[PDB]
Amino acid sequence: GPVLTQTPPSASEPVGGTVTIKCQASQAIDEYLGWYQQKPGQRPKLLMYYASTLASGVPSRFKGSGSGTQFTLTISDLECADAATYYCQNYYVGSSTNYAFTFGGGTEVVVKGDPVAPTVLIFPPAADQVATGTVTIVCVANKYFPDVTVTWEVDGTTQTTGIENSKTPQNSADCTYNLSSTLTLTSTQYNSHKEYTCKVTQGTTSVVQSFNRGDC
Amino acid sequence: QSLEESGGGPVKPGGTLTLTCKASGIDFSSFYYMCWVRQAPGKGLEWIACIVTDITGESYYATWAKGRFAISKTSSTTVTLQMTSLTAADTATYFCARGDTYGYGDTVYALNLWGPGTLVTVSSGQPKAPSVFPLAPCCGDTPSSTVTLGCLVKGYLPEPVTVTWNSGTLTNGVRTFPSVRQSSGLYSLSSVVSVTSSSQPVTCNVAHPATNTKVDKTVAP
Amino acid sequence: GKAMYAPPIRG
Repeated sequence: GPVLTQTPPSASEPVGGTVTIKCQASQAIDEYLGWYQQKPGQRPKLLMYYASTLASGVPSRFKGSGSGTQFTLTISDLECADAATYYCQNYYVGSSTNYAFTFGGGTEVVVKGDPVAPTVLIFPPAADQVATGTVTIVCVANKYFPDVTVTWEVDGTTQTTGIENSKTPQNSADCTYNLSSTLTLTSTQYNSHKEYTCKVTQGTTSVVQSFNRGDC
Repeated sequence: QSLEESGGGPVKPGGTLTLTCKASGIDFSSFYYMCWVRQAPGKGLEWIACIVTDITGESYYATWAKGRFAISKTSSTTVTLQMTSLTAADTATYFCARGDTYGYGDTVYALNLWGPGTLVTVSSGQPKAPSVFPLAPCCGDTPSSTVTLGCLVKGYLPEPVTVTWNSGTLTNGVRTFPSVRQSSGLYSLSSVVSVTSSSQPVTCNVAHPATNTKVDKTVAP
Repeated sequence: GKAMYAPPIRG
């Protein structure tokens, strides 16, 4: 070591709540320990160093603690802006051969905001797709929380292949997601069917958008 | 003070890249650690190497890295990471970062400064430029006050693609999704934008640096 | 003109 391990791998708490992330060093490191925030698609951000010193700019509801082999990052009064992955790190140079810079494995914090049902859009394939031999159908679910399930139906028949799902990170203001779901078929497959359907289910709510090939 | 990485992109297995970190708006009265940290897609931060900015140029390596990576100060504002004998396992976003040295014990002894990162893909797969298809509601629909238009970026290799609307001019109501990967290995992503019906046609600008292409697709209801 | 090392680990 020192090898850093983090628990839990994931935490989920409501806005205004508290999250405690644990960092274990496989051997004593005094307080030579930093914490970082990283949101999907962005660079890491220093929150805390020397275990408990707040980096400039960072809100006081972030509290660092610990020593030797155990450390915690405790986030009070959770905001949607706190949705991210958090990493602890060694930061120590004692000599030319005595040093540590490795990170822990990370903890994802999901922040549970107010429930918002999705609206759903479906986009039939642009005219110049079919000639390529394959067609991709885009379905989009807007501004929702909590998570949804997507289902593609072709003439009533549920699809299980050719589907890729992509979700945007929680909105920093209201915790909501956006979802992009695509359905890819060969052109011959696409022209043999009429009704194309995307169903987005959120708990006991479903929102369905369809289109008929021939009308588009 | 800020940091910017360059020199990333596609490279074949067994090959070499040299990444460069350029520092802007810095001073030289204190000494710093300049480090490289990488992150494979969907994975954690992984420390590679650091070097001190004093005359000694003392450097520190992760054990997995010391044999194939070399870190250097090439000027007062530039540090390089030379990466060799590369494999798929080295595919990652490579970050440049800086932190204070110990000093009196009163410094910021952690990585407080980070670059945006540069993406290295180690693959035998030839770079491939994406096709861009417009996204617009079914023309059989009754139009309404506002409309969401879009661009489907299909079949590129490797990552990344970036997307702006009207050359950066239009950002309100834009949502650009993370890429997905088709079973063939190619990537795709979507960008949609919400606009009013009487609004001019919108243009998505799709950049794929690995093939030196930019595609402008103009979309309308 | 050198950077300072941090002290040894207390423990």
